[PDB]
Amino acid sequence: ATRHPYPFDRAVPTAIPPLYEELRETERVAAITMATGDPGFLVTRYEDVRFVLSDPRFSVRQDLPGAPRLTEMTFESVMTTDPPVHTRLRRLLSRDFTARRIERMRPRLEEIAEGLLDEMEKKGAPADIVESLAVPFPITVICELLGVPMVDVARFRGWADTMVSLTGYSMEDWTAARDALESYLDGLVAAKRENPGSDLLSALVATAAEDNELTDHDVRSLSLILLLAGYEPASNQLGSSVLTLLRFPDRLAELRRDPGLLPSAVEELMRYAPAGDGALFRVTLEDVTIGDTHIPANSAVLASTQAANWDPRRFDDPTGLRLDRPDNQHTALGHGIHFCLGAALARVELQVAIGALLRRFPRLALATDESGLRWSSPGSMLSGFAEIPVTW
Ligand code: HEM
Repeated sequence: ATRHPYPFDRAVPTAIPPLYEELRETERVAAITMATGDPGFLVTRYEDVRFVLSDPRFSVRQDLPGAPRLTEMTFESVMTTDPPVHTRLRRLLSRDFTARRIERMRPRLEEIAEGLLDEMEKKGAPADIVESLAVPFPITVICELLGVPMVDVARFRGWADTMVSLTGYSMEDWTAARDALESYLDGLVAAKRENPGSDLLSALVATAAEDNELTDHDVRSLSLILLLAGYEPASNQLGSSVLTLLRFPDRLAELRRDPGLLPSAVEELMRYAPAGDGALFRVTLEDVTIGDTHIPANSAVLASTQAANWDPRRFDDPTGLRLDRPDNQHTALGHGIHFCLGAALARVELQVAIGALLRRFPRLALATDESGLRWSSPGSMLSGFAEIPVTW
């Protein structure tokens, strides 16, 4: 079997990279060469993707000695570790992120989304869904939640867009963004201790004051990951989901005439449209066998949620769009102990923004032809479209 260059490319910007599907149909565990040159393995089938993401012999750590590297661009993510430390940090954050807790945020989220739609109507059609909605909505939600002041949202956006671009920026430019953001965050931690607010970063800081094993540096790392993860995938997801509905107008119509379909339609939209083309990264802590493939300890094993969510072994007519698809346990939010901390938040965000968008614009339509669309970051873990021009 050949060794394939990773990451993979899209042919047509609206469909996931075809090599994912080719491998999924032909090779249970594929051989790859990552962007650093190091060799890795790749699973694409639904059951294998779940397995790799959940099994305790697979580490999320990217700092294991002698282990192959996905990238050379790294940042310290205290939460991106294995247990028992991971479990402690999870226990630290997870109460604030249940469905019940997030549900309290729904009315505020409605206000934010309604305002952004108001702005859209004020500049008139056509509008770019990305800049008008997909970016400001989750970036505002996550900044308010964590306690970042509105006046620093633009700078944060710059740093964040830089850090999640695993390609297209040099070491120096990338590292500058990383250091700028961390430094900003140490400053914010400071300010939050100095003058507490009703936000989450305050509570974290207060907690750290009383716990000498929970450093300000830890809180900084947590806030960093919460900002990146809280803004980027959601931003990509909201736009691609909107685009997807516009590409399936009968489904769009169905959804506008029955808002009860909104929660399940959001799950399907995450299954159909990935927030990026990067496969999730693991490293083996011991020897593991998957089928005929014997994977030695300290090997890189990548798991494609994109391929898995289109796996016809698990989903009927996977290239189709079913708003109330039964048994829709897609992998877009991960699986196991690292399952997305912001699952409920992402769900509510998507439901609110899409529902509002649809209420406002009963004749919403793509202002362009699909052939005009472009895929923004082919070499990065996360990616959306350059623009999504709409009219109403
Ligand atoms: C407000 C929105 C979000 C927040 C606050 C958030 C936060 C986080 C955090 C902190 C983690 C690390 C969890 C851990 O290691 O224990 C995580 C994991 C993850 N998130 Fe989210 N996230 C958000 C939205 C999204 C969206 C929209 C997607 C995809 C469409 C997504 C996909 C994932 C996946 C796949 C993982 C697992 C990573 C892995 O298994 O290696 N997240 N999220």
